[PDB]
Amino acid sequence: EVQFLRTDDEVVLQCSATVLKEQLKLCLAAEGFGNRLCFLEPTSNAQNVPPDLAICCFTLEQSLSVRALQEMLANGHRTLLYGHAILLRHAHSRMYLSCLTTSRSAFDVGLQEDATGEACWWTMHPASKQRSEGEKVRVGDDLILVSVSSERYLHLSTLQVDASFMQTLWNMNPICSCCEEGYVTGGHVLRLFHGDECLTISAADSDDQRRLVYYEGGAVCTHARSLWRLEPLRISWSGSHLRWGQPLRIRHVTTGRYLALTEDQGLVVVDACKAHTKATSFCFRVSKEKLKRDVEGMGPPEIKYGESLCFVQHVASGLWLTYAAKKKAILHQEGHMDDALFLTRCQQEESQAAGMIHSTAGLYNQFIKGLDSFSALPIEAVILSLQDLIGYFEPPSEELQHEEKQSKLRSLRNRQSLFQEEGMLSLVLNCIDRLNVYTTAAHFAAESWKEIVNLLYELLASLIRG
Repeated sequence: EVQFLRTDDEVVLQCSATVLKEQLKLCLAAEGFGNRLCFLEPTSNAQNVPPDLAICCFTLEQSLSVRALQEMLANGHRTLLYGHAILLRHAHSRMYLSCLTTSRSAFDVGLQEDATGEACWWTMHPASKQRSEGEKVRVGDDLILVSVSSERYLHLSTLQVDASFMQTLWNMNPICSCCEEGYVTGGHVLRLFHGDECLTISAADSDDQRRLVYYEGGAVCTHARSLWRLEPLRISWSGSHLRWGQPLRIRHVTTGRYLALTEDQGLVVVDACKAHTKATSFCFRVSKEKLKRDVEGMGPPEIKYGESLCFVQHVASGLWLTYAAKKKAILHQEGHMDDALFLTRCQQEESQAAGMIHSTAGLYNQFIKGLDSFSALPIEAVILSLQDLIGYFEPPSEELQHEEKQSKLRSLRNRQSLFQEEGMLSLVLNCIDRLNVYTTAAHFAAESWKEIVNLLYELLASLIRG
């Protein structure tokens, strides 16, 4: 059986390289908020360390002919045909893949806010005499991608990506496609509920050190700390319908860590580097009674948001996710009778906010550590991140209509809360305090220190403004 790519499918763009004499598959990645520049994410070492592949997801928003493109610029899911121009939306940041007027050392390739220009479109061509112009792009076909804007091939420099004149063969791998409505698929951000209670880790700056998992009720069910993203041990078709007993990792979104059984502490959350399969592989079980070769495609729908009750089991151990009797989660031999959980899907707005908090927090801890050493600096990214977060929290125009503004106001106040609860006020203050140890702009040595500090404060007010 063979599958074609249709518009509205989700895909990773994958290339290969022999590194240390060993072949390594890497996927096209980017951040969006904080950084627009594309980079490469290795997926070869997935069994030992999970790739951050939310950053690697691209939605095939459009596929047009040269004639259809030229016409649309002046002014039902389609199948991808060779010689077509495509529009790729970064699933994470909602930004489009495009080749940029800048160059760093051939152009640079990254993301742009709108799909307005010709920069964000790419025509796909056969990498072989095996395929013709106008023929359906098959899943697994080695292909070439030229930029409509620069007439240049997307390629891996040698590791990073650029719009060079030297070609590289790419693989478009399906993440997902049209799915059965209401069913859980991989890549989804969700909450795991127990009856008001949901599965969660502690709040920012806790003695917990954010390593332990709990069952908690109340406000948590509306906070980012209770969000988890489900990840299968697949690279291709990881966004297929989840199946009972199918092994998957459970990633905490804001923290980035992975739910794991550990030899020393039992059930904890664990850093990506330490998330080997045996430790971090879980599944959903219909029951606790004692006990399938994977398909290609969306597969059978088995788990339904809200209606399905699932017992969580650590695969390697067969232990049951359960509570101790806010109560602490543990993995246990027998578990409890009421261990069954149900899954509730997180909505886009609340979800990307949690994704932003994750990357922002990582970027700023990067900023913190370097200054600790002197007791590089990601300045371009930091001031970009800052300026982006400020636009994010920018109050709606006073000139906008009142009825819609009140709703837009609730959105802002919600975003702020999500950020505040994850200790972002503290984070920003932690940076402000670090920089103000230095007593001057020229005392620094450094050029944009005045702006980097200046912007941190501007965000602070934006995080507080009612």
